[PDB]
Amino acid sequence: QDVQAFLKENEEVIDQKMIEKSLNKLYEYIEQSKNCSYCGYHPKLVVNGRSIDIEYYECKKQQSLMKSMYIQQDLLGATFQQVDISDPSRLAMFQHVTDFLKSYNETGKGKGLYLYGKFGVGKTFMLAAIANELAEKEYSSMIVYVPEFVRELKNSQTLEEKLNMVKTTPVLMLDDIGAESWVRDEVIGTVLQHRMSQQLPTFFSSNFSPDELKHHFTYSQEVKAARLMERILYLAAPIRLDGENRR
Amino acid sequence: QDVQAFLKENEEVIDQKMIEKSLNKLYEYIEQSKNCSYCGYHPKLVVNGRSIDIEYYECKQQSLMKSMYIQQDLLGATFQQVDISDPSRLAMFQHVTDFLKSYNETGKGKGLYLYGKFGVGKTFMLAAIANELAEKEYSSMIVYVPEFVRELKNSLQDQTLEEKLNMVKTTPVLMLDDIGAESTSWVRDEVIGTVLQHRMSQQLPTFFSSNFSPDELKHHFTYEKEEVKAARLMERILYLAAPIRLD
Repeated sequence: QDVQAFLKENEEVIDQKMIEKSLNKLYEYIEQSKNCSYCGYHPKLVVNGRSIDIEYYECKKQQSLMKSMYIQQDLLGATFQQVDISDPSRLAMFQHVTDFLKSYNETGKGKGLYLYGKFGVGKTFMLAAIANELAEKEYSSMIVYVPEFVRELKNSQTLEEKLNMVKTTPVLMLDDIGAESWVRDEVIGTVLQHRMSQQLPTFFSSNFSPDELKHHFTYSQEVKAARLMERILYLAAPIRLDGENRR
Repeated sequence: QDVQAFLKENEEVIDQKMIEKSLNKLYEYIEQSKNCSYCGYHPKLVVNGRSIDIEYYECKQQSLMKSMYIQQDLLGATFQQVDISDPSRLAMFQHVTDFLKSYNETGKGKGLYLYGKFGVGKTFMLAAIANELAEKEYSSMIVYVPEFVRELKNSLQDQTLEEKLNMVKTTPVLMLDDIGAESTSWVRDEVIGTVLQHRMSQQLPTFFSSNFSPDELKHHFTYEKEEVKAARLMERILYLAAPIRLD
């Protein structure tokens, strides 16, 4: 059953033979089992090339499908109600969460979201609006601070067991990207290339308008400079967030 | 000169070791002003346990201003009280006005670095940003650094001062003090690791001014797998402040 869902998701990529090749994976995927326990990840299918693989994504009863490390969870006061349909921001921000809340779990083809604009508006009050009421639709989601992970993999013995769980689970919400030769392309720039044959969404939040984010990764003299920013313009839907000073 | 006399007087009892250990102190002692321009204090040597220290012997905003771990007799300096024939005091003049401007609620900008000798007064210069961010309804707090280790190791019976720093971390223009030969090593991955995250969980500007330099403040706290733990949490101090140059 899981295979069916994933297939429709990646049916453009997967072939009949791919199904029979990744049979073991898709069959192991099903088995009903909703997940693990504790005492931390869940298996998801992710087609690599011509083969379908199985990657693990990391796992008063709502915020439990909504855990977080490196940031906080007191901030999770950022929900659907008091935050109103206000600007080109929220004239289209809750919709591209709720039109999607009717097509949740892994079946049909998919995207994420992107968050930008200018000062005072929001990038951390709208990634907490595709979250807690998603602890109502059998599939959990994520809230993690991307920039809070960019100061410990320079200074960090098995660290090749950590990055195969925080990228191939049902949801990705890669936070703020726009400040300060970049490992960003191994740390944050290779959080996309398995979300192709495994079909996995990429929501983002940021600092610059849709003609500006392809120029924050290294300077010299490009043929290679915007690899990610094409893959970070497809698996999502970006909108104009600009309202009152709610920061 | 008195020290010389006493040293040789009791050199059979004192020895040399302690002398070589406290070399830095005794050398700094003789190198500085033995007198004072009030003739307000003078330096004198004191034996504290196994180490010899240097003690000094004497020769719109007031109910708004309530700075913790420090007095109100310390916050009473402006910038029009500050002289410019030295090559240090004007740097501050040019610095903060450009930061009266790039921040219109949420800015995530730069900082300032007053580090080196002992005479300038790096809390009277800071008791000026603290001085006139209070004509407004806001702030620029001043709290000492060793006091986060003076009343914060006896009382770890849960909470106590894990819950009075909770609101001293919701003021924007918060300034950090004497990190270096003033603060032992339990604190950095429980306080000054968790000091610069929750403000940067939405991104802001923070400050650091003590006495021990940048390419040295990363090293004064391994009291390698010790220098590197002094190269992650501090990769948010040199990542969030720009140096001032005591020429």
